[PDB]
Amino acid sequence: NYMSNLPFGLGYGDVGKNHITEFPSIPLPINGPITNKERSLAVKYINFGKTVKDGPFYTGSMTNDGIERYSDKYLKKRKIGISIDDHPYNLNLFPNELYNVMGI
Amino acid sequence: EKAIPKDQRATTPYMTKYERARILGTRALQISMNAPVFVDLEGETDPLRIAMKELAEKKIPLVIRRYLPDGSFEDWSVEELIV
Amino acid sequence: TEGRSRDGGLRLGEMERDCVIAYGASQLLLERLMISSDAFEVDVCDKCGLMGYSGWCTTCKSAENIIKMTIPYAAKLLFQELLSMNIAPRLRLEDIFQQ
Amino acid sequence: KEVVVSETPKRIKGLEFSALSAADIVAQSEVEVSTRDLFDLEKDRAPKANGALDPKMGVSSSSLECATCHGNLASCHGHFGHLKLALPVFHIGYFKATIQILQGICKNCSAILLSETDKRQFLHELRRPGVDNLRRMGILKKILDQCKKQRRCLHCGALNGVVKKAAALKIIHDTFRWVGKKSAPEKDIWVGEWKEVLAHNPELERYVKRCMDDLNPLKTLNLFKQIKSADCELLGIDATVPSGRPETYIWRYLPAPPVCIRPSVMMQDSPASNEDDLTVKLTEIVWTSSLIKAGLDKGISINNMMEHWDYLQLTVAMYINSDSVKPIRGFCQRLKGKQGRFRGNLSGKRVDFSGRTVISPDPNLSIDEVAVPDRVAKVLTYPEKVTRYNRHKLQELIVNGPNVHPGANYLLKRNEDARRNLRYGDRMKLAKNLQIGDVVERHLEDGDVVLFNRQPSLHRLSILSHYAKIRPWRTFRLNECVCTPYNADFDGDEMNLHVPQTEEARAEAINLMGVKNNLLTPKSGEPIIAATQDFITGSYLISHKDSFYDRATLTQLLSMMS
Amino acid sequence: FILSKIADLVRIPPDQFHRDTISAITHQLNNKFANKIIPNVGLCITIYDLLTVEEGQLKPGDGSSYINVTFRAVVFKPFLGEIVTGWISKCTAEGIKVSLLGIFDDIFIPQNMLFEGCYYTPEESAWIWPKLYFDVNEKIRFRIEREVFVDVKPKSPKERELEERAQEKPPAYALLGSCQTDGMGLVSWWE
Amino acid sequence: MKVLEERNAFLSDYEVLKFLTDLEKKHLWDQKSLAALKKSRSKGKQNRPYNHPELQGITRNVVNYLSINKNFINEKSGISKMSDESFAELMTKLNSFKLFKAEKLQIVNQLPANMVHLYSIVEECDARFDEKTIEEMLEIISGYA
Amino acid sequence: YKGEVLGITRFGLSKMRDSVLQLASFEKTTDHLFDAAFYMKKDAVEGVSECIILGQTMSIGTGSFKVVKGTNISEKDLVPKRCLFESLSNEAA
Amino acid sequence: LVTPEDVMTISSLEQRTLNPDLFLYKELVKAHLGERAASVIGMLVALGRLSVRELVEKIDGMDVDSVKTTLVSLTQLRCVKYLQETAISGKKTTYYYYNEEGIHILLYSGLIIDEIITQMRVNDEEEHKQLVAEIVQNVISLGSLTVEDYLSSVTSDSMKYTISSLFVQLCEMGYLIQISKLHYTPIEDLWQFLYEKHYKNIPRNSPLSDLKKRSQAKMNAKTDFAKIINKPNELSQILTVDPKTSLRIVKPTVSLTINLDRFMKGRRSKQLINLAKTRVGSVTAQVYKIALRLTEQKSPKIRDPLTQTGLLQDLEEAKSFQDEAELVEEKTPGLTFNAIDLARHLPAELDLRGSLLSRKPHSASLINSHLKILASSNFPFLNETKPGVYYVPYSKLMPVLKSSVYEYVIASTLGPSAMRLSRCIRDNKLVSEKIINSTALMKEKDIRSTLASLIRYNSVEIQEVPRTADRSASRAVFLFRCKETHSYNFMRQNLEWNMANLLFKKEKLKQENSTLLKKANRDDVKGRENELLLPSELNQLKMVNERELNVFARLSRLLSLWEVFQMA
Ligand SMILES: [Mg+2]
Ligand SMILES: [Zn+2]
Ligand SMILES: [Zn+2]
Ligand SMILES: [Zn+2]
Repeated sequence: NYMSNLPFGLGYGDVGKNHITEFPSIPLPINGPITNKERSLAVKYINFGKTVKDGPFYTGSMTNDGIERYSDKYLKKRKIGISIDDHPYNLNLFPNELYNVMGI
Repeated sequence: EKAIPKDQRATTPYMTKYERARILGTRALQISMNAPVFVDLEGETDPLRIAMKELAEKKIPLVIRRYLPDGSFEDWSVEELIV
Repeated sequence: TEGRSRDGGLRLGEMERDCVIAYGASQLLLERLMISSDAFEVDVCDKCGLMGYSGWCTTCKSAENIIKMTIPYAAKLLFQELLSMNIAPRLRLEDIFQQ
Repeated sequence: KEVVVSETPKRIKGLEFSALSAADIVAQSEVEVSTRDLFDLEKDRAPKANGALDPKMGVSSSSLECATCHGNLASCHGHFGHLKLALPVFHIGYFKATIQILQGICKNCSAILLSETDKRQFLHELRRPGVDNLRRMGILKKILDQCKKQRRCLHCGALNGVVKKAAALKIIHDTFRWVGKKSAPEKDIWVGEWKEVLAHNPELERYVKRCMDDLNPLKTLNLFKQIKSADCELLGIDATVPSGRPETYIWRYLPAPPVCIRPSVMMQDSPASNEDDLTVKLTEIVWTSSLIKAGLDKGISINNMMEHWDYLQLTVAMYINSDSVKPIRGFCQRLKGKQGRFRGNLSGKRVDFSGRTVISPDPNLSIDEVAVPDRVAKVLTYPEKVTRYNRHKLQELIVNGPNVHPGANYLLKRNEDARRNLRYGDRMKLAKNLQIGDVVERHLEDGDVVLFNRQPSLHRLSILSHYAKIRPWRTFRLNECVCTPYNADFDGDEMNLHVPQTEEARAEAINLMGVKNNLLTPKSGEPIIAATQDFITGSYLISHKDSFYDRATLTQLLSMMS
Repeated sequence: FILSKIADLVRIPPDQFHRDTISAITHQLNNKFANKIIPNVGLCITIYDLLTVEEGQLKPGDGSSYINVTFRAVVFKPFLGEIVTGWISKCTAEGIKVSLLGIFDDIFIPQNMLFEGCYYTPEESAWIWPKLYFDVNEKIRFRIEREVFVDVKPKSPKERELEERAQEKPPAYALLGSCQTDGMGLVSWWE
Repeated sequence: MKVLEERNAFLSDYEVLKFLTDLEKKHLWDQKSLAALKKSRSKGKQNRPYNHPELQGITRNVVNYLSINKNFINEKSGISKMSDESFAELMTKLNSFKLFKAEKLQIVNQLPANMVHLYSIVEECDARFDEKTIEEMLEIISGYA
Repeated sequence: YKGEVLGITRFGLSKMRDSVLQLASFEKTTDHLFDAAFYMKKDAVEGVSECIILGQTMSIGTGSFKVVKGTNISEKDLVPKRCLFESLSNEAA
Repeated sequence: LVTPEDVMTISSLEQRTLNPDLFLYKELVKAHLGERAASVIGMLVALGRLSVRELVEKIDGMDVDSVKTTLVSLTQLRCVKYLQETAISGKKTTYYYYNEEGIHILLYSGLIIDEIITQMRVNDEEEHKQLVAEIVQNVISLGSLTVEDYLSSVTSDSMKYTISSLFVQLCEMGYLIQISKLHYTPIEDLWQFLYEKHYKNIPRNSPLSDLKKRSQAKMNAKTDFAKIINKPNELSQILTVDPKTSLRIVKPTVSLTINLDRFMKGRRSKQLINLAKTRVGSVTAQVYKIALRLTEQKSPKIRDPLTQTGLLQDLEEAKSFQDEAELVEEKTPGLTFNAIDLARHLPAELDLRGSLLSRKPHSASLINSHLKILASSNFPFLNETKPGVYYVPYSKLMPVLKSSVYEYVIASTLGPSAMRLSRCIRDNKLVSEKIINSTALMKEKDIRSTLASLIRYNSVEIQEVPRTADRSASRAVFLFRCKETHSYNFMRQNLEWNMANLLFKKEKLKQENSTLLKKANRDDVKGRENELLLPSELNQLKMVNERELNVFARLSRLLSLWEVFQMA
């Protein structure tokens, strides 16, 4: 009846609960104590990527009121973003389809 | 999506049997939903019979939209479709 | 149900369906085969074409994309049986209107 | 508050078929079923948590609560549950899919058996705007046969051969099918290995035969999880969306169906409720999964474990489709058959508001009329909505009530959700209080549109639309002129009468299927509703050249004629 | 008060085929936007007029006329430099619950952007100033700076059932004020 | 449903007043709504099966807020009596005054008779001008006062 | 009409239809369903069999056209009206 | 019991179905560049070859200008490969691959700058270290940096003079290689362009037949591919020119791109030296630290000279590629060195005096003795063709190094009986249910429990033994196998998926701390984080910053695990 099938080494208490661990657990040893070198590596990681995002290499972007407040008149501009076409590049590394976007 | 203007219309100027059946069904459903009628009932209470009388007096206020296979369409008012 | 003893209905089979199709009666097809046999008001998520309950996607857990429509309970049952196997028949929905 | 809520009518445009990834199966599932048991003696046979019939997946009766939607049998849509299987198993429905997929790649480095610049011409051809099912199958067959021919993979050349199944439901691959009189470092490795085996066995000399590259479900799943998305399109599995990964096509999670999918009958044989085949099968599958899960933590005999693991691949086979040696009704047994799912319930089903009785002749009935018994007209109804045009008539019908024929059985008020049985409730008050949006389910009346059908329904004129005429006897009477399209002969013949319930269906019926509109067969255009035997004989006898009538006889004949 | 053009599909029942279609469409648009708040667009008072009224189309089962309509509607949308005369109705020690005459009253004004010296007390004292203050249910004046549209609502049916058994962001459109400039807060501080 | 564009043409706060007044006079009169009618429409759902809930309240709240006197100080309802020609004779001052701003809707319905009020309605007002062009605007927007 | 003589058999019906539900309702339901799920087919709902199975209106006969109701709306009552403040604020620049 | 709603939100079950090659790369591009470029690179992974129109009709973004911008940003990041395929019967259009190794410059950025700081012979000076760090950070952020831009950018001419000085060193070392067409086209398409020309070059009616004409065509194609690949991989033609009365200069017009191959040679040397530091004591492990450093600069290719990825390896007479690889390894004389060559490069700190005990001052005898013990060591670190002059072999070191690293990873993963069983399954080819007992003598219960815990991965291969014609594993006992290739495969998916999980966790914490991180990374706020900040908000920023330092530390520790399994 599918219930008499049991190996001799196996028990009856262990079966029937099932479920299993929500996430399999084996504590990895690559989480060891920090060093000064590793902290500085985290720091330089932080400066990098932030460097490219503060640069013009984002291409990810997808109070916008039609009336201009007198405060917004003669107010400091946010930032003149350096355009993708503005940055000088080498033509020979880039395709012909990609030439029309750069300011030649 | 582009309506063929009324001045030129390729499809037949005759109401088909399917168009007549669907117009009668739609108008009868509208009447059964207490829509005003434009004919003399003379005691008629059946929405289908009232719709048939409306079609006879050519007074059903619906237009048939015949879509062509190319995605376009042209409109034919029930009155201007002849039986 | 299936029998005169259990007050069963008459089966409109494949041949009768074919006759009604040959007549060109779409609304009668709908009325006999859904409205008067099994008309279930299911909840369908527009994002993933999966059936929900109580206007709740219970797969996207948002209820924003849940819309309401009537399908045969046979269709509901077949979709749920397909989901029992590893077949996901996702429904893709468009507006009747907007031309 | 009171933020705007928008509803827009919608229709099903198409169906995207795929497989549910393990993420999707848990995402849809509202409970995990882990316990092999459905009821305990300690809870007095009550469905409790995590069992096969756990309430969270639905309820098997109208007097129960789901705890997921808190709905009875009439309101719960059924909710799914998921199972976690240790050591996954093959998919029976996708077995040939797995066979062809393992053909396309190499089992050594998990790289496709195709050249990175050869079949890309056919790939770009696949983006032809006009591609049919024939083109899809042909191009996929060409790709499959090309990678079947390709023995050596460009990442690791290990001579992929045949990917046939077991002589069972095991997969065996021939690593050295196309080797002969040739020497390789792989050949030296294999020869040395099997010399180390033949050096410690008095009997394995015969049994070294066969013993080729076996492909178990776990090995294939671990191989499937090594495939990059780059060559998914060649395998015909679009990996744009999640669950397009081939590894989701190996049985890892079991989506235990909702209770409504597999109902449990009440008071069957024993006072105890009777479960069904699918629930029993999933209980057994859960039991074996728990056993195999236990065997991981104790280290049971693997050969004994191989017995239980193989039974999993056998028990889920009949669970999906009982094809291996047999009354076990699987999921594909539900869908396949004359009384299955598609041909029995999807296009073709049983309908409400229909009747069937013996048919009798009636010449005084118009050819476009059918005589309906008053007894079946008092139960078959039409849902007439109250308008400004018929309110008085429907009030009279409500006053008549359900027991005299020009009456009504039910009233559905405009602002209510349940119809009022007209057996009780002082129908005079309801008739007085009729509104202009109420629905009165009134008896079938003279002139109602009914469908009328004889089996077998050979041609479309096997069903025609007639006007009802309510008569005192118990038969469906019809004019004998319209017997020919029905092929009926008043000798115990029974015909089915359908009452269309909506206005649009009623108008369609009487305008497209009406007897008067269908006097000609559509196969040739020749008339098919015309004189039958006695009508022909009487006409011939009247028009016979020896027939002379005086004025009195002639006028009586004309009066009988009209 | 600013207009805004919205495109929508209205359903005219066969009951309302007799009344002129302009009034029928406007009536349906009102019953859909009578006092409703449009998500992340503002609060709707009524419909101004109608612009594009397409021919009404019928689905094969309803019989009602479904009309694609574009319309201009009046939406109450202060942006940055708006002055209003609100009527406070509730006072709590987290920023006074300024209110209107039943239009929409869930807007809050924090104290930090309000006058610096104004502080709340557990003993229910009105205000403390270094020289004038005000009581509740009286004129006020403030500004509008930023708009946060609460457009999140992930509610599970079982959680709703528990809530109903037991029985928060009530609005999807709110306002914030300030009295950084002298004179704001009351209209009769002098003269 | 989809909103075509959020920011349409502005409203002068007399145009909305006459719009709501026209609403009330065309239908949903408040004096007649106080009156009772035992028969009603007799159709079943109100007069000519129609009713105006949740719209009468919103068209009355705004008109009441406008009909309360403008809070230039602690007689008129304040918006009732300006005619189309009354606002159409004010061009010579309204459009000759230069503000470089669409903040006109603020002074046409609120805050006359105080210098700080315009100081808030237009920001940085005194630095932009603080010599003599600060009182005739007051006198004229209080011309209706 | 496909360029070759295709019979009316199970193999012939797999001509250009791609309608997995229609094919299942004809014959060989489970193999076609599993093939569609594995290949991730995206068949539309256009067949009368699929329309019936899904409870949709078929596009044949009375469903081969649309019924439309003329709104009878003139063009003089659709232009924007009672608007001068925007023109004032425009000329004010 | 865990709720299905509870899992897949804290359990990360939906991430477990993600393919690591798509998942990690998409996450890296999403974190660094943007969401649109991430979608582009993810779709390029999902479909290897596609045009711009394929992006237009397969992604939500359909605009032509916007996809142009995002694709040119991706190409400038050296993350995309292109090729212009010509259809002679009509208009031709270019396709687009994706650069697998180009995104490592993004990933290895911190490691790349760590080694640019650590490696240099002159690093004590604080200013020089900081400027070289800045220059490498700029070159990796910009892709191809040009001295034409940089020299005009710098304000001080003497500062400009050091800039041109560092570059010649950076190009000799190999950290800066002249970017060209070779860094944007697929290997197999290069091979097909070189393979078709030599098939069209043959005049008709030759006495030879197809077999030998194809032989000569593939031979000539291999030769010309080797030439065209060996010209720019190592070269100094940019820096060769020297103007009158001036220092040596590089070409300023050309673009300088930071390379990766020699950096990974340095990382591999670092991992081998770390192995030695673990393997042998610091007296001669400190010696070995530089022994590879004098051969790492011109060390040969690590996995494939790109003549193995662009073409099918071989069918009959397959050993040719391995034979020629080891042949070149033995032929190259520069890689071979003598003890006299290593005496000039040893630092003053090392003494090499008490390092040897012959029986139970930079002396060329003793370094030669370390070199003999290295070559005589069980692991083949060095080979001795002629007395005294040895060389580093890779024809046999790679399989054993891969075995050791994978096996000790499995050991760190499982229990001691499990590593013992794996060791037996490895050394003993084709073990069985009784051969395990004969070769183990351990407790069968725990042996089999660990065996079951080890079947889950691709660690040991199972077999079916049919006693009858029909194959049933239950009827008769079954044997085991090795199949190490699947094991080396597994260490790619699991580790890549784990790295992708770390990147996902970091980006998700960023997503839920966006406003705090924005108020953090502001110029006037920077260096002043303890004043203009609320108490609780400051504490929150502090703890989340420690959390991301922790995630970066774990990321860095994991980054010493996958480059080894990325070899051949
Ligand atoms: Mg008979
Ligand atoms: Zn969904
Ligand atoms: Zn439920
Ligand atoms: Zn391979």
